[PDB]
Amino acid sequence: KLPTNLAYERSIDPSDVCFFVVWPDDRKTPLTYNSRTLLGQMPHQVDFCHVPYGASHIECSFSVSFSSELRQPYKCNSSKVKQTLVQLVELYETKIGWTELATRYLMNICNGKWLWKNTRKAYCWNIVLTPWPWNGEKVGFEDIRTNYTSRQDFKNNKNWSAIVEMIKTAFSSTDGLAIFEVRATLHLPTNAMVRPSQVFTEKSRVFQSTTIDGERSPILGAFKTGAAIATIDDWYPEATEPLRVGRFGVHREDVTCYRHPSTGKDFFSILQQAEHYIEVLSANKTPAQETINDMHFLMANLIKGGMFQH
Amino acid sequence: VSGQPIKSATAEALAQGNPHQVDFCHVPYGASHIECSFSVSFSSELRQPY
Amino acid sequence: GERSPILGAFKTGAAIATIDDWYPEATEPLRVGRFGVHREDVTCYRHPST
Amino acid sequence: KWYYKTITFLPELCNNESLAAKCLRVLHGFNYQYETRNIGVSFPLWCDATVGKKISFVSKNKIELDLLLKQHYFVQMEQLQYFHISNTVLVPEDCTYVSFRRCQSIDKLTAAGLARKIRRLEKRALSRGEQFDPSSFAQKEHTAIAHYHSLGESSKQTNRNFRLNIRMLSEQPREGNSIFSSYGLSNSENSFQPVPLI
RNA sequence: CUGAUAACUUACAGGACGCUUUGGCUUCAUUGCUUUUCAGGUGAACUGCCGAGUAGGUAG
Repeated sequence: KLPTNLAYERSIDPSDVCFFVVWPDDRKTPLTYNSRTLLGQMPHQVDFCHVPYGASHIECSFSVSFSSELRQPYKCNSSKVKQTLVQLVELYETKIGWTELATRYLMNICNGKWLWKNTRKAYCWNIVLTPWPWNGEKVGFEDIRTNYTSRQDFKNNKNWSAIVEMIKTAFSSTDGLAIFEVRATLHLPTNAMVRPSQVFTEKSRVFQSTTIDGERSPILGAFKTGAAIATIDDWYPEATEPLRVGRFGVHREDVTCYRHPSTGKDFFSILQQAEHYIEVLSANKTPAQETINDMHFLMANLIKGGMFQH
Repeated sequence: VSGQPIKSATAEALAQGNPHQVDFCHVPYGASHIECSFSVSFSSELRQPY
Repeated sequence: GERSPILGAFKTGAAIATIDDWYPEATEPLRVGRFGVHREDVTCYRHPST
Repeated sequence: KWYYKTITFLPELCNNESLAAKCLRVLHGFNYQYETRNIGVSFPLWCDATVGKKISFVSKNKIELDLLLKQHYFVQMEQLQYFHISNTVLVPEDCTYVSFRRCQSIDKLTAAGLARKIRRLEKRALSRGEQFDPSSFAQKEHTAIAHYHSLGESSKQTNRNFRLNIRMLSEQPREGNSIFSSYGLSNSENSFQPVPLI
């Protein structure tokens, strides 16, 4: 196994989370931040991004694109593991469909998990996402603190049975596509602390920013907004929290990595047990202990995949 | 290849984030669309060898 | 006086010349080479053996 | 014609900004019992990081200087050996002269500060005539400040935990008698009086 | 306990006169670099007053 050239291409293509301040006059201005550089007597740049006084509310806008680039590998090298992975995908699609991963991927798009810390000390935030292709109105959400909390709250009539399909028909259908235009309205209090994404600084708090209308505005990352909607993994030995769907299941804030090859639950002990997982998905019945939990992770990692070389 | 290594790949040493420096290009906010322009030329240089 | 990304001269010659589906069996058009080389599936079809 | 009693922080592991603040808070606890504003600040070995190891209290008549260093804080902190007091030496006739003025124009640059400024400008826009649009008020862009070594004080009759920040700029050895505030100081609104940096 | 023991090579000096290297010259065919990415301000430096103030000062 691992045939010295096995790369995939990502299915979920998120974009930059552009901030805008809306006024009582109902006009949108780019959010601006200052930079306090210290000038010690005879560079240490520290940024602050607060909501300006008299502002009505904040609007965060980004566009996410679900694609069908998990069926065929990008560069396979050998045509023995190629039909293995393709067979394993279509067998997974046939036996236990994409509904679960689709729900898990759309739940943390439709509750503002991609804001990270802007939900903290927030009165209400309303998400309006425009899907494509669509034939109707904007799929708008109410205050997401009381209303939409559990899985059952999201499963209402006119806003779940129509946008999980088009993601299910994206991952299934060849060159299948679903482009969601997500706009979230944050009702923050007077001079509330907005927390965007910061630059690396290879060697204190310099913000990541881009130019809108000739002035710089904070961005909240491009990869900090894909690593939020892909916080799914809770299928690791016991269970604590949703992790980032990595190879070795690396936790960020806590420095250790659960799902580590000593345990044998990482994406190399499971990828090399492919020939077993085609045999298990043949007939009845697949258990939800060490099969479906592993197949979920396998596919959750094939969506992010690239590049598996050794 | 293809065992498991010595305790240099420990759990604390596989949570150490490695930096990349890559060129990022995106459509700026408030753009109408992107316009791509090139010129191709078909000629008769396959009749006689060079 | 602004640097801009280009997509290349030789890449867009290898785009308008992906027409070769006349190769032993047939699936999709390849880049027209001598030894019918495929990029994704790293093995080349149209090898001097066949 | 000045006296000075230096107190120096001994025990090897301490935050001098955290302790100098308390010394100034004891000096603020002082002189709202007796109506005087005479006692100094005087940081001798002021560095460009961590305002240093000792602090002196320069003043005139000296009958109110000695009383400040027997306030049952300094005595209690001298008993268990953390401080070390010098016994009232006259200033030498050749000295470097510095002004430790509290700027109070750095807490008016911070976002919560300039919002408070704008919100005060809103309240006194009732000098009638239709008022400013608050959208035309930007956090400048690229501010730079030096150097101000901020100390951590707090109010008593409220629960505000302000902080005062002080800079070292030096000038013109003598003018004043003496005036210069309840947080010692070289700022208080009229007297920019040099303190002679024992 | 040395092929042992001992040891002054030194004075003076003009290389100069003259010199054309030149004629000619086609480097040119073909070209896919691509796959994947969290940098992390625990709450925290506030609230006033004077001032026509994105100036400048002030108390706690």
